[PDB]
Amino acid sequence: EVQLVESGPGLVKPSQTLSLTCTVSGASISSGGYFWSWIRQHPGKGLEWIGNIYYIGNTYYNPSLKSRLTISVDTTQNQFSLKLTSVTAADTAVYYCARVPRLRGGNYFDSWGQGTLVTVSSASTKGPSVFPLAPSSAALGCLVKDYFPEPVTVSWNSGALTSGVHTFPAVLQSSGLYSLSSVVTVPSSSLGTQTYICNVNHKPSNTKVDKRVE
Amino acid sequence: VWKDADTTLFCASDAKAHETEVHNVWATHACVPTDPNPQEIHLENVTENFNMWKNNMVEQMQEDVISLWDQSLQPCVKLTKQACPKISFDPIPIHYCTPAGYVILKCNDKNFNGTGPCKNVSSVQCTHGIKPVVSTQLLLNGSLAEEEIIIRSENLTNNAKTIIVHLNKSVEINCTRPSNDIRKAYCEINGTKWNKVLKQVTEKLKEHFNNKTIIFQPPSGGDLEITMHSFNCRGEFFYCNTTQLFNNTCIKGCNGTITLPCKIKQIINMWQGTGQAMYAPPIDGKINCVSNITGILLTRDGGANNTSNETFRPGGGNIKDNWRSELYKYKVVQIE
Amino acid sequence: XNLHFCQLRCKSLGLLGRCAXTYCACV
Amino acid sequence: QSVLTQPASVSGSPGQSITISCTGTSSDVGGYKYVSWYQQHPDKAPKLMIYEVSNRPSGVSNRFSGSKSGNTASLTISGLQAEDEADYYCSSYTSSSTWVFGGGTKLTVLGQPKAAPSVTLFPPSSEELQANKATLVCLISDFYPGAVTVAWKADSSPVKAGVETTTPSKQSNNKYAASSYLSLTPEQWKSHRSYSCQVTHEGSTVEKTVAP
Ligand SMILES: *[C@@H]1O[C@H](CO)[C@@H](O)[C@H](O)[C@H]1NC(C)=O
Ligand SMILES: *[C@@H]1O[C@H](CO)[C@@H](O)[C@H](O)[C@H]1NC(C)=O
Ligand SMILES: *[C@@H]1O[C@H](CO)[C@@H](O)[C@H](O)[C@H]1NC(C)=O
Ligand SMILES: *[C@@H]1O[C@H](CO)[C@@H](O)[C@H](O)[C@H]1NC(C)=O
Ligand SMILES: *[C@@H]1O[C@H](CO)[C@@H](O)[C@H](O)[C@H]1NC(C)=O
Ligand SMILES: *[C@@H]1O[C@H](CO)[C@@H](O)[C@H](O)[C@H]1NC(C)=O
Ligand SMILES: *[C@@H]1O[C@H](CO)[C@@H](O)[C@H](O)[C@H]1NC(C)=O
Ligand SMILES: *[C@@H]1O[C@H](CO)[C@@H](O)[C@H](O)[C@H]1NC(C)=O
Ligand SMILES: *[C@@H]1O[C@H](CO)[C@@H](O)[C@H](O)[C@H]1NC(C)=O
Repeated sequence: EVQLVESGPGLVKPSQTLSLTCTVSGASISSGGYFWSWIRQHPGKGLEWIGNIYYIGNTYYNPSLKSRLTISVDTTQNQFSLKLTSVTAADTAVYYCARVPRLRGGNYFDSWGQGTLVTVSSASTKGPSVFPLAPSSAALGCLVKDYFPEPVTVSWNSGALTSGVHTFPAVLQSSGLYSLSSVVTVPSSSLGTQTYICNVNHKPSNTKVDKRVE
Repeated sequence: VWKDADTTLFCASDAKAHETEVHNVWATHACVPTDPNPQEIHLENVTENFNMWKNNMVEQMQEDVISLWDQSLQPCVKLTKQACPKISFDPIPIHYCTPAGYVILKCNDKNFNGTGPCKNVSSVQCTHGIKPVVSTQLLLNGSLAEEEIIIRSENLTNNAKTIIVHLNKSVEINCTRPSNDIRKAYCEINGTKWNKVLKQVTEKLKEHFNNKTIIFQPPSGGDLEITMHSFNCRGEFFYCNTTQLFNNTCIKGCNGTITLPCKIKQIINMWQGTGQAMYAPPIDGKINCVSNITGILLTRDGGANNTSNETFRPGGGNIKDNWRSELYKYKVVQIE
Repeated sequence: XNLHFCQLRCKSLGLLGRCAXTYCACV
Repeated sequence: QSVLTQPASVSGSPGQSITISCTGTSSDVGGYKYVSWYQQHPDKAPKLMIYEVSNRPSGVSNRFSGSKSGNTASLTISGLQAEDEADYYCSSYTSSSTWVFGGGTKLTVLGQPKAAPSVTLFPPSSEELQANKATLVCLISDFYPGAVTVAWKADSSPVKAGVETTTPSKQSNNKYAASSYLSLTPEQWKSHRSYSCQVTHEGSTVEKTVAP
């Protein structure tokens, strides 16, 4: 029981408003006994608490943010969300979801979400164009070219080849947009009889496309 | 659909964000806002076995009320100077409250001594608002038997076991330390009110012991804490001589109002653990509190023998009994 | 609670000792 | 709303013991018994490990313990192992009425191998070319430690740019990883006889060459 999932846009323009939503699987009330928190991590750096909310209307915020911040409890309550006005590149961060809780004491962030990256600039979303890269003199893979923002996700053969599979860290070119590659190690015998396809996905521009390799 | 179980509950309070009262401040962390619309649910035809004397909710209220004190109440002099400031201190009501997967069952049996089967069983998700009043001998502003009076005991025949009586009519105590000896202070109780109740007991006590005369007595001996009705006002510890309360005589000819002596002490025995603690002394200002005696604690001598009568005297000191005096009717039960 | 002290303490009067919480009681 | 102070880094060795400190104020750690400890691991979500100064969630080793004296709390790990190499964060409640995490300490478990990199290089894809572009792709992986220095070559023949290059990126299995893409025009690829990718790390240099 009790997971959390951060749903929302991954890009926002400066001076704009940023908004995400979390979704439960537990019961925002109730159950208990428990507050619901928003928490963020600018990449390469640490954790910053953003805010708390109780199933009633109670909200507890970061003094740093109080001028551009609200939290809410939605659809039958169930699910809660973040609204964060007028932003900059310093508001870029991976936004996690967390539950507290406070039984009789312990005030301690658990049930952590997996977080969603939200990038901040005025640049435009841009789906990648994928090419099949094949090997000789081994392991093969799939190149993900010219995309923005991050992140792209490569799956391999609709899920059933976790196997030997490295999906490398991406590079933001000197230009505005990214490019990354993913590779898979296989035996030299196998090839001739296998058909591997990579599954590239980019939600900031619902780009789903698969591409065969030899 | 359920079985008895124990789990870490949670508390709730109407505590306010910025008052400096020690109870409000504790509960602002520790507890959660109170439910605007708490909902009781009378259950089909369910008959349940409660047992106020083996209830893990008691052990939990205990833990809290302790942390609440040794934390809010800072002595002077170290432990095991420390600077002892004067802090606001009135207890607010704390609701205890089941988390996910468990619920609370409540016995609505009006005349019920937290033991045995119940029948009229309800389902709250949060007990009522219980004020954590730490005291001895007398139980202060708190629940009150809806119908007749109730004698609680884990086993009446084992004179060893504290007896909790649940009054069906409240009675005020007016305790004052006037604004100038400062350590000297007193309590007032409307006499004619109080005695009818004591009479009203005895009878309800006599019922439980075969129509044989019921005699009161001062406490045999022990710490000043139990020998005398101890309690806290605005942070100040009171020690009241209750010899006048159990005044067998004033009951044929007699008179009106009662008055107890009572002294404030600054070197007291902790109720929280074995030891002693020093607090700063009072302030030339007036100090008053006014409590409803919602009930009292007795012991019995056993002794007899039997002559033809039972002797009863003040008790207490085991503060868990205070939490029981309210929690008797609830019990935690799991579902998952 | 220290019972044995409590027992000794009440024995002074010829009462027995019992722990009443973290306090000492006599009968 | 403090910032709560942890030492930027620490270090130990297998079987060893080590503690990270967390210092705050009389209002956070002071304060209340609500100090929490989190393990990160790049690139996953935080993991609670100690709550209320010294308690553990079911499913967390006995090696992790929490302490606190005055306005400083500390996390002790014992029987140190590789799977501990991570970021560890401190948090505490705060009088009125907020939480505040600490900086973060990087745990570095010492005494390991010295893995050499593992280069593999892909040429421009038959299909990319047919969209007049190219892109050579060099992939450095499973080395220790970061960093590497990578230099491309045509025939002789220092070339750039090109010539993008990731920074040491640590993986789950403690070993690091980089990547370098040589963007270029299709014609330029047909120009030379072979392009290559020279990876360099401590003593070793490694080459992977490709031809049309
Ligand atoms: C159960 O007890 C409650 C509270 O005392 C009362 O309102 C109700 O009438 C009772 N129900 C039954 C069926 O006796
Ligand atoms: C308490 O009440 C129950 C009835 O539910 C009865 O079984 C029990 O004997 C009573 N005990 C005392 C001490 O009055
Ligand atoms: C019990 O309640 C009344 C009303 O809130 C309060 O004034 C009184 O001081 C309380 N008594 C004690 C001993 O806490
Ligand atoms: C309390 O109970 C007694 C008998 O036990 C009864 O005489 C009295 O009237 C009851 N209620 C009151 C006084 O409110
Ligand atoms: C209650 O106490 C009496 C006297 O000490 C003893 O005989 C008995 O063990 C107890 N009764 C029950 C039912 O436990
Ligand atoms: C209690 O008695 C005192 C006088 O001794 C006086 O303040 C008042 O009449 C009583 N106070 C209350 C609150 O009843
Ligand atoms: C005390 O209460 C009794 C009972 O009603 C009443 O007759 C009397 O007026 C009261 N006395 C005082 C001094 O308040
Ligand atoms: C209380 O005072 C009375 C005077 O009536 C005295 O007999 C009794 O021993 C005193 N007890 C204590 C504990 O002060
Ligand atoms: C108790 O009652 C008697 C009546 O015999 C009277 O002296 C006085 O009012 C009371 N004394 C005490 C100490 O309670």
